[PDB]
Amino acid sequence: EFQVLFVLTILTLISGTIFYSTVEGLRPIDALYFSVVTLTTVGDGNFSPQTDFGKIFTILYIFIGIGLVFGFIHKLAVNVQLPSILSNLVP
Amino acid sequence: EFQVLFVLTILTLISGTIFYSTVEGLRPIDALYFSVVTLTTVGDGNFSPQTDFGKIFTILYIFIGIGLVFGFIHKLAVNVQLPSILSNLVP
Amino acid sequence: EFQVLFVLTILTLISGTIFYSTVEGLRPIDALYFSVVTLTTVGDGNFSPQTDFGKIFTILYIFIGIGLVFGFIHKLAVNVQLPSILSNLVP
Amino acid sequence: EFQVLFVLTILTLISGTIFYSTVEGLRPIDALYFSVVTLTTVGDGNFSPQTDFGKIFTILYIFIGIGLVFGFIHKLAVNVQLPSILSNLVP
Ligand SMILES: [Cs+]
Ligand code: NA
Ligand code: NA
Repeated sequence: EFQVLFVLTILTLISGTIFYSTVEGLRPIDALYFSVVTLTTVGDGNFSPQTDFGKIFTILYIFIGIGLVFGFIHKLAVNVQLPSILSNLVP
Repeated sequence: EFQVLFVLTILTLISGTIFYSTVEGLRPIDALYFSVVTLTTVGDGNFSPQTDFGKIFTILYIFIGIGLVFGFIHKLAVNVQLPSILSNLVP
Repeated sequence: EFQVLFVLTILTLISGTIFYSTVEGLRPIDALYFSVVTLTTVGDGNFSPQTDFGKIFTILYIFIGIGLVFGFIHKLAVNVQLPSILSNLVP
Repeated sequence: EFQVLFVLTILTLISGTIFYSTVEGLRPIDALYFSVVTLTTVGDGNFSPQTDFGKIFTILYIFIGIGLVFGFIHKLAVNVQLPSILSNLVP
């Protein structure tokens, strides 16, 4: 579960990284950064896609990727750190 | 369900597209982009409504549209891609 | 319920409107706009508090107001438009 | 519970404050502000990490911290202000 969501999240971010570095000309790390802050809804106050292709892709990317990214964040917190921390809480 | 949420989301985005292209003077694609990033809470780091009418509309738009947009994203992920991916997971 | 959340949301936004117009010097409508996009997490790509008092207030404001604002958005969609739309869906 | 989430949220914000003031050179209050708006997804329309180290840290920081911060906001609203307000509601 967490493993599949992990993999699925990675592929989604790879796709965004490739798209923005190619169509929007960002350095790969910047493309990955943009993909991450966009899908987590944090957003970026400096960059917004400048091409129409980039704007359309971003719209579709958000709708398809937000669900997956938060499910991963959900399981990551509830199934990977909840107990880990909740562990020591046990005297 | 997913079909109705799909339609309802489309109409909401059409309304935003028309509003921002008219009152804020954005190109239609930019108006649609702004509507999408606003309702998904991603936001835009470049554009903010410049007119008071645009600011008031945006406030109301957010309150009325956030719920619908996320419900759609919710069902879209839980009822359209959960199984699709979860399908192959079956050996 | 929806009425109390409505009132509670209004008071929270009034407080933000007064704070930002006074300490950050925004026009009241801009102060209200900032308060709304901050508590809904949409954010603004143009304005960020410039004073330390404004930064500290914003931090506390977010933590205390996000919960209330989304609960309101939650009930507003689930208890005010779900049926309204779901109504006609009935042949 | 609320006490542990409170503590856990504080440590996460302290880590971000130290990181951004050091690597990105922000004043401590600005580093704390950035950490808060990033983890709550509000975002900042002015600042984005300028170094690759800052971009990578921010990506990891978001994934690990969003879950905790919202759980805290969740319990804070549902277990600390729900009754407090809901209290007087009792005639
Ligand atoms: Cs945002
Ligand atoms: Na958000
Ligand atoms: Na934002």
